[PDB]
Amino acid sequence: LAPGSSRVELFKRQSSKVPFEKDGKVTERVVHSFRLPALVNVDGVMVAIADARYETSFDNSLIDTVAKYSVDDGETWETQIAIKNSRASSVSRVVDPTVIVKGNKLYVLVGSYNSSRSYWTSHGDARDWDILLAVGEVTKSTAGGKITASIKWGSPVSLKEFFPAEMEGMHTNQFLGGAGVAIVASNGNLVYPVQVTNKKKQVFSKIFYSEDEGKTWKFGKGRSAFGCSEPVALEWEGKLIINTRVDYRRRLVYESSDMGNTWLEAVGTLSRVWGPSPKSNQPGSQSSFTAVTIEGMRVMLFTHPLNFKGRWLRDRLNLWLTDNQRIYNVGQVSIGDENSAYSSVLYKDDKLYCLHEINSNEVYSLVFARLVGELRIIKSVLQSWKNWDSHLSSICTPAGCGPAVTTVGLVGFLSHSATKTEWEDAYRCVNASTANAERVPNGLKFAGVGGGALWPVSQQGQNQRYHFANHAFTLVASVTIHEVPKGASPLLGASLDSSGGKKLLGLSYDKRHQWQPIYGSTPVTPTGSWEMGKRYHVVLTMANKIGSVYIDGEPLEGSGQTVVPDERTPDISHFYVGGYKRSGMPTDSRVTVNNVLLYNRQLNAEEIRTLFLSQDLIGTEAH
Repeated sequence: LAPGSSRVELFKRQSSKVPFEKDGKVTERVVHSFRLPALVNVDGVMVAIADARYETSFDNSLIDTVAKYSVDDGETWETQIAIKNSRASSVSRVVDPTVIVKGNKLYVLVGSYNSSRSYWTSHGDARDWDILLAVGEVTKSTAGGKITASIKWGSPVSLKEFFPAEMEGMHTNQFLGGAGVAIVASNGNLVYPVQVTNKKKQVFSKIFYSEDEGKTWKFGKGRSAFGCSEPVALEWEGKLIINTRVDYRRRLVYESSDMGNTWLEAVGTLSRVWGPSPKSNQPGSQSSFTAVTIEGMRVMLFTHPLNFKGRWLRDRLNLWLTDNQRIYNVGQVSIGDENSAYSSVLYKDDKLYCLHEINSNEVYSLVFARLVGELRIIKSVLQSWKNWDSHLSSICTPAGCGPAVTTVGLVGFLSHSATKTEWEDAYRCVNASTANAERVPNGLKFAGVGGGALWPVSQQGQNQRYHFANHAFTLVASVTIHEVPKGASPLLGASLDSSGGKKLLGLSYDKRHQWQPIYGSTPVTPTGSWEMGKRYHVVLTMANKIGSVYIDGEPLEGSGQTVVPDERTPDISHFYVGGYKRSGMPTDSRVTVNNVLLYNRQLNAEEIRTLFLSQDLIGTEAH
């Protein structure tokens, strides 16, 4: 896998022992399977928490929450049971442990079940359920000139009294934490994104929070859509971002500014980006999702398995990095085609770790991995993002200096760098494939039937980083036409289908030196005037279902038309640039395109004007 990276099997299936306490008697007991990793740092001490499934990996069986902890970066560990189940039957269990760290405290939330042999979402009642919180006090000692840590786990307290029988209509049944690692909000509040059931057995996600160090708890009034389980949240720019599991569908992502009273789906950034399997028709997964600062830049790390094998095997655990704008594939963290569903990612002392499941034949260990390679790659990307943003923002624009070029919401940028078959994204996330292209300064020159560049949108397949363009985007480019065309020919646009035939929004040019702006499926009215050899600034925007086409900073006459019927959400196949990149399409666009920019919002009038005025200053060629 990742060069320089290494792992150990820390929680070793059928091997590792835990202190199994029953009736006042403690015994070192071999554990069949460990799942549900949550990896954290408490004041310098690493803490690994998980399910110890004593006798089988079957979800409804004997389970205690285990913790291992280390003061030496995961080279040695102490082992305890952080929370024990009721001991009521052979299938008594505390489950889906969700962890928050505040100061020296470990807040661990778990469901508690006594005797049921069926999975919790299937319960018609709450007779077998409780919801418990345990607190672990971590203290460190230097006696003897060594660092020794210790964790005192308090007795669990039931938080059931805080569950209302009714929510916004519905009657509630049960709730659990979303597993893995939750957060302290900046305002000090403990926040657990939770999964809840109603008496219809629908499942949904909410915010469960405490303003008093967890002595009392409250629920936000809002909620994800039905079907969202195992929510994971982070705080970004004042808002909670709740990334959810949806079985057999794309991951839905929500933002909330008021502790869960309102939830808005994040359609312009991360919702619908991650598919649970190549066809997005398989069970989903728990995911690690954290906000961190690496080399001075606030970012987000997210893991999810690709699940090529399908059903619940969940092979090929993947790690992603995003600044809420660009989304990059760090790569496969797990090894080969091993099954590896649940993960927890920890960044501690400028070192990156991942605690994760490996599954062979329904027997589960957790490996503890040092992500040396991944971090290195993460730091490279971050540096390219920071550098191109800096480059753009430092340009003195034609007034001293006019307004700065905007990088807010800048997602991709195709400029100088290219190879024979791709035009490279300067932000290193998504490239455009090319045909009949000759490199030129800061761009490409295209010729012949089949020419162009294709920048994939739904074509990205499983993971669709540019899913926001279905809701809002600005695509920008400098174009130069070298030959009058035989008939209308394409320059730039967003295609609803694979050929480029059905267009959401686009710009063509025709034999009579007129432009042909395309608004959805509307009939086309040719307008304006163009000259060969002259370089033009083109801007296409779409927001709130309306598309506009600008040339040289001014809207084409007739722009600002509806491009999306109101019944549906677009499913853009790709953006086409400088032809269709389709042999099947008869057109021959002979043109040069430089400096293509893609934003996840509609730029405003000034921002558009600034870009037109700085055409010749944005190129990457020189830096």
